[PDB]
Order: sequence, then C-alpha cells, then structure tokens
Amino acid sequence: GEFVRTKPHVNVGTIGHVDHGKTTLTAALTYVAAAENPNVEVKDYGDIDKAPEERARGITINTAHVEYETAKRHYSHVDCPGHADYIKNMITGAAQMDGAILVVSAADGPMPQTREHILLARQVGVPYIVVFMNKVDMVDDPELLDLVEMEVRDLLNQYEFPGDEVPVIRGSALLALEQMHRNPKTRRGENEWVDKIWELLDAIDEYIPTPVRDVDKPFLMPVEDVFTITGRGTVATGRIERGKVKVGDEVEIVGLAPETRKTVVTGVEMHRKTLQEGIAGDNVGVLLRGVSREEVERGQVLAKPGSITPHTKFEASVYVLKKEEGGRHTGFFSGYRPQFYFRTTDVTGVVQLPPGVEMVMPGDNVTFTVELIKPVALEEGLRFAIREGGRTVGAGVVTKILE
Ligand SMILES: Nc1nc2c(ncn2[C@@H]2O[C@H](COP(=O)(O)OP(=O)(O)NP(=O)(O)O)[C@@H](O)[C@H]2O)c(=O)[nH]1
Ligand SMILES: [Mg+2]
Ligand SMILES: [N+]
Repeated sequence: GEFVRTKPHVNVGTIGHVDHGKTTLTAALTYVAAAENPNVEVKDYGDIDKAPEERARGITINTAHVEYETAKRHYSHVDCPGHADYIKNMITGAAQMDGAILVVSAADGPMPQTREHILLARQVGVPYIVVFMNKVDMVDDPELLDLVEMEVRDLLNQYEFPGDEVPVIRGSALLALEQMHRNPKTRRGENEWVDKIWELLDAIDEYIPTPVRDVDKPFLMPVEDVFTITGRGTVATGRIERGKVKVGDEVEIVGLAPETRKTVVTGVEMHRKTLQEGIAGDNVGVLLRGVSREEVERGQVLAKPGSITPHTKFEASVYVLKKEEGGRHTGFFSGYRPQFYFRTTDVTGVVQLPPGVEMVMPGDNVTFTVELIKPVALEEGLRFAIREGGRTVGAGVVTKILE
C-alpha cells in the first residue's frame, strides 16, 4: 500500500559477534511490537535469514531490513551478520544506523567481533549504542552476568562510546519469540521475557535520539544494495543522507564507474509502501529508469545532478590497530594496498607514504596519502575503516581532498 507518516522515523539495527542472537532478537522485536500495534507485520527467524546461502551456511550473510513501530516512533532496523568473513556487509548495514543494538551473549561475553563491530560502527558514524545481553536463560550465576556487563561497558569505553552510561538490557530473544509464537497477542506486563523486549524498545525510544537531518540540502543517498524487481525494473536501496527525492526527479549515479550517469527516478518506496516523497533519514528503495542491476551497484551514491564530484586521491589521519585489537602483527610500507570503507563504499586504495616515512607500525597515529583505484563520493572529515586480508587494520578520517 502507501506509506503514511505519523511519527518520527529512526534507523536502528543489530550488531555483535557471530551467533550471539541478533536475528532472533530482530524477529522478537517485530512480534512484540506487533501485538501492541496492528501496523507491524511480524517477521519470523526464517523470514530474516531467508537466502538459500544463509540456510546453507547457518548464519546471516546479507543484511535484512525490518520495520516496527512503538507509540513514539517508526523504526527501520538493519540486522547485520556477525561472522568474521561478512564484515563488509556489516559495515554497509551500520552505515545506515542512527543507533545500534549491540547484542552480547551472556554465556560467552564479548568476543572478537563484539570489539570489531563496535570499532567499525564508529567509523561509519553510528552515534549511540544500546546493549542487549542475550541468552540470560542460559546463565543462572548472577556474578557472571555482572561481569559480562562490566566487560562490555569497558569495551565500549575503549572506542569512545559512553560505556558506563549505555542501557544494558538483560533478556532472552528466543524465549520472548517463543512466547509470541504461542500467544501473538501477548501484551506488555503479561510475560517476563516479552517485558524484557519492551525494556529494550523503551531504551531505543528514549536513549537513541532522532537525528538532526537536513532535507533542504542537495539529495544524497548512498546505495546499500541493488536488485531487479520483476516487471518493474532496477531498484537501488539505501538511507537518504540529506535532501529529498520524488518520482520524476533526475538523479546522478556517482562513483565506481569511469563516468557519472544520469537517470530518472520512477518509484520510491519504504518497506514496500509507496512514498510520495523520500526525505533525509528514510530507508527507501528507488526505482531507476533505463539502468540494469549491472549499471548501478552498492557503494555508488544517488545525488542531485552536479552536486557531488567523486574523488580518487586524498590525505588522511590514520590510527593503525595494535594486534591486541585484532589488527596487524606487523607494519606496512608505501604501496600497501588495503581496502577502504566509506559509508556503503568498499574500494581498494594505494597507500603512498611521504618521503622520509619508510614504515607505519601498529599503534601509530599517522598521516598519509591514499589513491583509490576507482572514484568515490568523498568529503573532508569523512571517517573510514581500513581492512586487508579479512581483518580490520586501521581507522581513519579524510583530512583533505587532493583529487
Ligand atoms: N538459549 C538461547 N539461545 C538463543 C537465544 N537467542 C538466540 N539463541 C540461539 O543462538 C543461535 C544463534 O541465533 P541467531 O539469532 O541466529 O544469532 P545471530 O547473532 O543472528 N547470528 P549471525 O552472527 O550469524 O547473524 C540460535 O541457535 C538461537 O536459537 C536466547 O535468548 N537463548
Ligand atoms: Mg543473524
Ligand atoms: N539475513
């Protein structure tokens, strides 16, 4: 049908180590919210981990976007993979979040991708974190629980989140989900596990603010995914960063190709509901005329024509991770060619150290020059992550555009 705005819109999502319960929690949130609001459609576990490859490998691979609502706000929720080999997909998900739910298993405590996701969430601009300590149904010992919370709070402090202040809600995504399957009309106050999901929803409502967005600036939407809808055409999805888009608007597809391409927007939807106008903050699908899914891709941005010129060369200030943060064991030299992650963009780049700087070591705060192999929408002050060989090695911020 159509999309009617009634309340503020906020983008959230789930991050955390593999198997800690992100997808089960995402499902539980839809069920719990649906009992109290008839406009929420429930999403079961298999509705989220829906792809054949996810069923095959037994993990989340692709991000999933689900919708739910509280009395206060409307949410789009991006559920990210925790597996170490799908960090690239997690980064693109986090690039869409106004706040993240960090899921940590009470039975395991923080693990390497608990650290890595916190670190990366920061580098794609996630401003607030709420913690859900999951699987408490498995942990009687209340000292182990206090310890996990302590460790998580301290870990957040390491990446400049306010660790001693974040809400930490203790619950079981699975038992709440079970209760909602047995009674889909279960209301707040009836069930112990469901009420913990309400505690989480309250914390999301109140701790994660609605961000200041600018709908007056030129339209800009980083592309998070692209697909073909049968009988309609190519859809590029993403969170609108600023400005507005209406059907009939000409937009430019910027980045990753040798040259920029223009086309006309022929549809805008949020959660498969028709939008008269997409605005900053909306999580939308934009139907694009006359382009195939091989002509638009993740990491490009849609923009008002002429408003963004992509770049290839820049200066940056970089912190190189110590190995005690899952970084490199050894340093690197000029000519090092890692992957650079800017918002939803992932691109190989060449490190060109200045004359006199022979080597960069883990733990170093350093400045250098990067030449990307493809043009990308870039901006001064833009944060990025650096990865190489399947591990995060650095965190940086663009100092100055050179080209
Ligand atoms: N005992 C218990 N098990 C739970 C709970 N929540 C999830 N699990 C179990 O933990 C396993 C992983 O759950 P899942 O939601 O897929 O985790 P994930 O964090 O989304 N995995 P991935 O990192 O691959 O996306 C499943 O076997 C699930 O049943 C819980 O509250 N209690
Ligand atoms: Mg999952
Ligand atoms: N998924």
